[PDB]
Amino acid sequence: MRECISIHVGQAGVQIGNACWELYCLEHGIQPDGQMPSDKTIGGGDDSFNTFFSETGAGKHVPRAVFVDLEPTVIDEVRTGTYRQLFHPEQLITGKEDAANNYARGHYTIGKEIIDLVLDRIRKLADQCTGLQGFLVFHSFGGGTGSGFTSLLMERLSVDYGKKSKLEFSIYPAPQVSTAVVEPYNSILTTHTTLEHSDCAFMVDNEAIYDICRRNLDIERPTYTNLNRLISQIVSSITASLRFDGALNVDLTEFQTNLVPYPRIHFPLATYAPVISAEKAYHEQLSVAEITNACFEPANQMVKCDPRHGKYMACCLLYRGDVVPKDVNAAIATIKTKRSIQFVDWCPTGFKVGINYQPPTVVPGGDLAKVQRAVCMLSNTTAIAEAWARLDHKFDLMYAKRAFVHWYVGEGMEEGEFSEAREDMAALEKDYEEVG
Amino acid sequence: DLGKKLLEAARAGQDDEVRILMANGADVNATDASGLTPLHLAATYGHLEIVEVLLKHGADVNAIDIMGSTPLHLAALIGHLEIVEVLLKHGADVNAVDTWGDTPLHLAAIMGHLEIVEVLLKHGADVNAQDKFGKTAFDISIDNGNEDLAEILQK
Amino acid sequence: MREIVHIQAGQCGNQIGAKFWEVISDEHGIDPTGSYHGDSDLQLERINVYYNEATGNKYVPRAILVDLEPGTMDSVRSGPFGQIFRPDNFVFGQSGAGNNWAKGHYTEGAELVDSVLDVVRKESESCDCLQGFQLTHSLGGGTGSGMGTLLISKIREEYPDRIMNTFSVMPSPKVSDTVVEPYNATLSVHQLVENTDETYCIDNEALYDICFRTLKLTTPTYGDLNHLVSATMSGVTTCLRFPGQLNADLRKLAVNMVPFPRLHFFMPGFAPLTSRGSLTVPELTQQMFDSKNMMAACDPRHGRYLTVAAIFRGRMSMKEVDEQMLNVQNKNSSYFVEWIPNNVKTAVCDIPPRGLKMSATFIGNSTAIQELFKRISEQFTAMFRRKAFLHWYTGEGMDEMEFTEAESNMNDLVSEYQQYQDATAD
Ligand SMILES: Nc1nc2c(ncn2[C@@H]2O[C@H](COP(=O)(O)OP(=O)(O)OP(=O)(O)O)[C@@H](O)[C@H]2O)c(=O)[nH]1
Ligand SMILES: Nc1nc2c(ncn2[C@@H]2O[C@H](COP(=O)(O)OP(=O)(O)OP(=O)(O)O)[C@@H](O)[C@H]2O)c(=O)[nH]1
Ligand SMILES: COc1ccc(/N=N/c2cc(OC)c(OC)c(OC)c2)cc1O
Ligand SMILES: [Ca+2]
Ligand SMILES: [Mg+2]
Ligand SMILES: [Mg+2]
Repeated sequence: MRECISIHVGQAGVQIGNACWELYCLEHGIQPDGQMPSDKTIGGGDDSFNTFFSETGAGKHVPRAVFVDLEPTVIDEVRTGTYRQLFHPEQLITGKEDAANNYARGHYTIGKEIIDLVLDRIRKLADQCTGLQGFLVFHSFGGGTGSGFTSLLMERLSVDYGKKSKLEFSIYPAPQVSTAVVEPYNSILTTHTTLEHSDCAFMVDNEAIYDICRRNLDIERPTYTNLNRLISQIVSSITASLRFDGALNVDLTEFQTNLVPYPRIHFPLATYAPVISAEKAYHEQLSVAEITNACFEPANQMVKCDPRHGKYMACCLLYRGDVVPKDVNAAIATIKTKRSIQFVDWCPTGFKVGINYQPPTVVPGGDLAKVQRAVCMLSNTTAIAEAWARLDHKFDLMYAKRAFVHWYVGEGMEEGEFSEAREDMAALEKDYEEVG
Repeated sequence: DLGKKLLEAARAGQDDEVRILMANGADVNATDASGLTPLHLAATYGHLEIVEVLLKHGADVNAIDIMGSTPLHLAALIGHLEIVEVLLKHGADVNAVDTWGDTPLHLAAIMGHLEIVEVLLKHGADVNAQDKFGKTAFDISIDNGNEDLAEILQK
Repeated sequence: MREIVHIQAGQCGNQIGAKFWEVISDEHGIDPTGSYHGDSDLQLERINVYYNEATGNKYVPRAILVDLEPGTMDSVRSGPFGQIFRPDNFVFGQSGAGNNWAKGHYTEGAELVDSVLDVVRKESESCDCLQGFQLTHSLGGGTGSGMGTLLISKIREEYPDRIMNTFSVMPSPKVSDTVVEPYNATLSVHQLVENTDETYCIDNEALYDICFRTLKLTTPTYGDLNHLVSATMSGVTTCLRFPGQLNADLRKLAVNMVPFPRLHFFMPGFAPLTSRGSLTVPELTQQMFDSKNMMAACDPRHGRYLTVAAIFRGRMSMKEVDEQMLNVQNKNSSYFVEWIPNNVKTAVCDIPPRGLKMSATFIGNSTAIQELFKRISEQFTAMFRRKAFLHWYTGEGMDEMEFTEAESNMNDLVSEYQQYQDATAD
């Protein structure tokens, strides 16, 4: 058992973190006060759930997690919510004034007032670990805290924890539910400065999640609560291998080995199926072949892009529930007889398979129906460069006029940092083109 | 030099002092360094009684300063309706043009003195007079979206 | 980002300022004595933004009242909410400014500026996390214009990291036919371009035009004009005062609305327009973007919107608002710049204002505001070319070059708006 520390930064990282830890508690049988009646060893242990939960001498199971925000409103909802007793009170850190949707404020001026405290609190959690493997960092691209503070934090973690892995869950902006006009700027600045410090990053496109809520769940105008419950389902599917027994992606290093062929193209695409509305409680149960075919349909992706336009470098299928391995083998065999699934010539055309035989858990109050089998596909495809081009174009339209740039320069940032960031993105776009 | 003291009295509105200076030979048509006369000053500062007194004692109602401003241009700019009427009754040139191509009509239109605009039009002000930029008083009303002024100019 | 320190200077500043406090106190359930008589819990959630909590659960406005004319304090005191203001917060001189910007900025006003700053310090030091400041004032007089700009500059030196926001009333000969008002407004605009983060441009020309042509009032009074001002000030401060799905503050408004530092002059709008003592979502979205509903006498169809923020108030389908707002941006596509993606932001607030079930407030940063600046510039130049009344200013220690510098800066501002109105994405 090797521990993982989760770090939740800014409103999006915090709200998604709350929804994830609620789901993890229901999956492991942990009550909101921290008690776990199925844990026979009190005061400690080396079980797979111990990667995410420490234990006190009183039998309390505490998340290995830190919540950080530059203003207190969002974290105050965690301090007074259903799971208020679950977290270490010193694990919830708040400033007084936020970054005002400005990367430079989060990174250079306001963020510097709290960075040392956050590192000292992370150190206290790291000291309790027998074999810390690394960090899971949750944040938006668009917020000033989510972009700027996360970059500053990732730079410091690389100095103090050199050999540890760092994985991100990043929220990519969408016009339908965005906060600020400058989100494309923040997104490009944080991508540039974090690239060399992150080993693997799972982007969640708010527009993709918004469309799934509208289409599959019949939600007319989805809110952050609806988006976060679906996102937490997907995040749980991705982290399940770290928290339960299994033979695939069993540690952070394995995510890099399986999904990241080269350090800069470290952005896997996640696809999830099936998403069925809770109002359809008596739905027909979809077979392994149906849910597996559903992973190759663009409508089910976590990022809007078209994998038919790109080439695959890796593909992992993570099943949960009533799934017979020979049915997976037959379903995959049928997928290989489809011309719209091309791998790069330098990678073996194989699919890696992991099966957890417990079906997914539904959260009371959620929008999802219970299902007997579900799948999360993680793939590294060159088609994700389409997401980068869309963001790069919105950056170029404003930057060509230097619109809003004065707000960043006025907060201790040089104007040349914008050009250095954009050039890094042009090279990242070329890295995908060079693979194919 | 009574002309210098007459310029000061006309600007300050000292009626008694104006009568006294005139009685002692003061030049009613004296000029300051920029060519302004006692009449220009009384019309700029709104001293109606001084304007009438000077006009009955040989003041040139159409005197121009170094910028071509007449007392009528200044009265129309500042908005002294009663002085505009007295100047017109005494022979002021309603269509006098200054160094900027402006007529009294242009200045009253710019400053929004609508009652003065009506008086000028009734006395034959030229609606086709263009300033050095080609603008008539109607062009000014259109370019600034002054519907009230534009209606008056069409009447 | 919580507390705001409000300052009101001069006659216009204090009259519109008193009306602001009366309107928002009624919305927040605050009576003229300072007690909370409301029913909704949403009224006290962000009350701290404008009010200080005091003994016996008494809510006192974080307001400073300034004027060189002592008679203004009495008119304020004689008002309904005149006793709610803190007696220590009234700073009043002996002689007014007589519409002389130089008296407000360099002589009478400069003697009284340290006294006001003492009160600002006392109010600021009692704030847990001060956002910034809001000033109400006219630009045509001498105190709100000359002294107001001096106060903005001195506050700026002491609190350079806080936001400075003004509600500045632009002069018009339709309401006040005083020929020195273009001088005072031009000298003030020169200061506002450099020293404020955001300015709401409230134009007496548009206020008069709305009363006369739309409300059919033949002889509009200050009370009729100020009714439009208070509805606008209530509308644009909605999200600072009520929770909503956004945690708005003055700095987030500035970062998202101001793409170029000098272009921080907003054109506010309001729908429906009503007179004193006297609707669907598609109609509200329509009226909101109409020239007749703008508080600045500019046709937005003569320029381009760089950024827009809209606030809808009342009970309505949030999906319908998204649909109508999407529709207006498609059919009026040539009136928005193409190089600032997603430049229109909407917010919905459950609590509507007094006497209305539905209301919409518009905050535009449009290149068409150059029409307001050109109107004042043409009047300034007509007076300035003849040097009319210049001695009234130079006699108070003002150099003649200060006028030339203000005129040049305003014409440069107009050229800057024209530059972005003609810019294309390609
Ligand atoms: N999916 C999801 N997106 C969110 C959530 N909260 C905010 N966002 C998105 O995150 C972006 C805004 O960043 P935030 O996380 O709110 O900002 P922040 O990190 O707190 O930064 P500042 O408030 O600027 O200091 C926008 O693109 C929002 O749509 C959430 O709970 N879920
Ligand atoms: N909308 C509106 N405009 C007003 C009001 N009071 C004055 N004004 C305008 O404000 C300008 C004059 O400014 P005032 O506020 O009267 O002057 P002040 O700031 O007190 O300055 P001094 O009297 O010169 O010391 C003119 O353009 C008036 O039309 C009011 O209550 N509402
Ligand atoms: C063009 O993009 C944007 C522009 C403005 C944005 N929001 N700004 C606010 C701030 C407010 O506080 C005063 C509001 O109260 C009046 C407010 O009411 C709706 C909005 C956010 C943006 O993404
Ligand atoms: Ca145990
Ligand atoms: Mg935030
Ligand atoms: Mg006054």
